[PDB]
Amino acid sequence: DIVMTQSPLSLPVTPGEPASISCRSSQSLLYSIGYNYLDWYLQKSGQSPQLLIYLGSNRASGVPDRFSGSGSGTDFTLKISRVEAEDVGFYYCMQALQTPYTFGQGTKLEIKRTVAAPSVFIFPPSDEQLKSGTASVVCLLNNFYPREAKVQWKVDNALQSGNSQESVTEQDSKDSTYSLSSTLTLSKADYEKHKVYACEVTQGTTSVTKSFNRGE
Amino acid sequence: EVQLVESGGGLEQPGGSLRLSCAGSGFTFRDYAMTWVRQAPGKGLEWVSSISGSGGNTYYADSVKGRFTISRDNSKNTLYLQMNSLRAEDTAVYYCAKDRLSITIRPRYYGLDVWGQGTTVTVSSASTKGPSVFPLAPCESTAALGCLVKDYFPEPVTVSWNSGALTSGVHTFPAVLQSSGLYSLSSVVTVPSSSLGKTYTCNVDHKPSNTKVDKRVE
Repeated sequence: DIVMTQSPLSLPVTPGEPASISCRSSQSLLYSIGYNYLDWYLQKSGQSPQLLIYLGSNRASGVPDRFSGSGSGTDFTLKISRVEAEDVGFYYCMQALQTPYTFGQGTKLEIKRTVAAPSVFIFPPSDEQLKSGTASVVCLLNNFYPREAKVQWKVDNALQSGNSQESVTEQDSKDSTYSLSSTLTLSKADYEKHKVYACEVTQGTTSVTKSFNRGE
Repeated sequence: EVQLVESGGGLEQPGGSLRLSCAGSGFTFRDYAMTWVRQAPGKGLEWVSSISGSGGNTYYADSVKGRFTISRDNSKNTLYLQMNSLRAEDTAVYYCAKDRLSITIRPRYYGLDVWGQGTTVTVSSASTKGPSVFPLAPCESTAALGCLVKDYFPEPVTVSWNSGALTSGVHTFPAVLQSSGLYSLSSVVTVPSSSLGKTYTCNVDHKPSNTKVDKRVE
């Protein structure tokens, strides 16, 4: 099988600046003059892959002028002349010279924007869930940058660990921010034994705590 | 518009079977070679199989040989992948893709120009579990609302808001795998607080359990 290797694997870029992704094949992809059987694909978060470049250098339908492909034989390059927010996602090269078609590992294009503070929201467990004997308390961190932020759960001012899980969205195609959701899981009995539920969000010099009282 | 619509994914036991479909519209189906590509959870893209325009030639990844069969019904504009002797390694989103134009003796390649939306195959001995959908509501001028989609198996769950009419400011988060082996996911939206007294409904689809839940968030 033909092996495809991409470099780099992660690419952080400031909007407006150029980006370059290398793809190298283990065997020549030049079938004949002008026919390098090498494609480039973008996969945006939660979407199907989409064609950018085919046969080494040809822009596909609807692909902006900012995208170009070059190279021959074993060495290929995708260039984005000016990176825009909507370019965020994973970039894959693929050879179509021989079966099996083979892909590069993927390059994650990240967008380097200004620091944005999250909008923080806390949600109590629903009355409906409490009937099942479990309480999920949810904290939302909305539209922040950079990715690095810490959630600290507090129950009657006592620090919590090992009873929460969180996940983070991929970079937003419009504003280049992340969002985070954290769930604190307690038994109904433990939940009803305490009053103040607090989610503390730390980002650099700022900590923001949103809270609720169970009785209220 | 040239479009590919997929179906047939689900949860199966090891050694089980499943058939995937990929229906084409807005183009002459028989004029094009067709291709299956898969993506394992958190992984890259892997080629599975290709078929010529007529169906006369078929091509397979070594790991699926003797197990998978690619076929097509050109009168029905449909590409198939018969998946027998299913293995845990087959767990993936499966995409179909439009391949080389095949109305000349030698086909002409223009990339994999159109892709289907994907269909998910999960291979596990674990039973399916439908989700329990709970409201996320506060206990300011902008309010957040949401739904917590708890204790389901397997992935995936899709969430829309107001039957797809509400899209701006929607964040549907990656699921977490709980210690129970069940997934939990949240979906949120930010709305004006002034009009809370407007209806907001999350629409939660879980294909493997044949379950759709609509939850009005008060």
